[PDB]
Amino acid sequence: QIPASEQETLVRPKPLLLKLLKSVGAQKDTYTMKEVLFYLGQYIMTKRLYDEKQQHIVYCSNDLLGDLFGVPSFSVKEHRKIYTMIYRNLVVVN
Ligand SMILES: CN(C)CCCN(C)[C@H]1CCN(C(=O)c2[nH]c3cc(Cl)ccc3c2-c2c(-c3ccccc3)ncn2Cc2ccc(Cl)cc2CO)C1
Ligand SMILES: [Cl-]
Ligand SMILES: [Cl-]
Ligand SMILES: [Cl-]
Repeated sequence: QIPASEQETLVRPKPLLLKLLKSVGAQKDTYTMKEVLFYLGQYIMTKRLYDEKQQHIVYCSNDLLGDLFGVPSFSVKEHRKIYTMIYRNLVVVN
């Protein structure tokens, strides 16, 4: 869904995305997009934000993730939509 070149893009999360990443063990100040997505997956999984049955549906209206993304819920199958939301929360480095 997302070209490898884009997944490999180097980025610097803005402070609130950063603090969220670090809350699930992230150790750096910059990341590839692939790494950002990896840690956001850890966040969603460990906080159990996904629907019990249709586990690709994420509910975030009672979480800081909803504030960061600007939505109450989303589907994890929509990778471009997710990337678009994440780019509003970081600065591209390279
Ligand atoms: C409850 N289960 C269904 C969870 C299973 C979790 N998976 C083992 C991990 C494997 C790597 N994963 C993630 O990196 C991974 N990272 C994410 C970051 C965001 Cl913002 C949203 C979803 C994911 C996510 C993921 C999920 C997922 C994650 C948690 C709960 C429910 C489902 N299911 C497929 N993926 C893969 C995926 C979805 C969207 C996008 Cl843009 C990028 C990628 C990366 O391929 C999911
Ligand atoms: Cl990815
Ligand atoms: Cl990588
Ligand atoms: Cl998927």
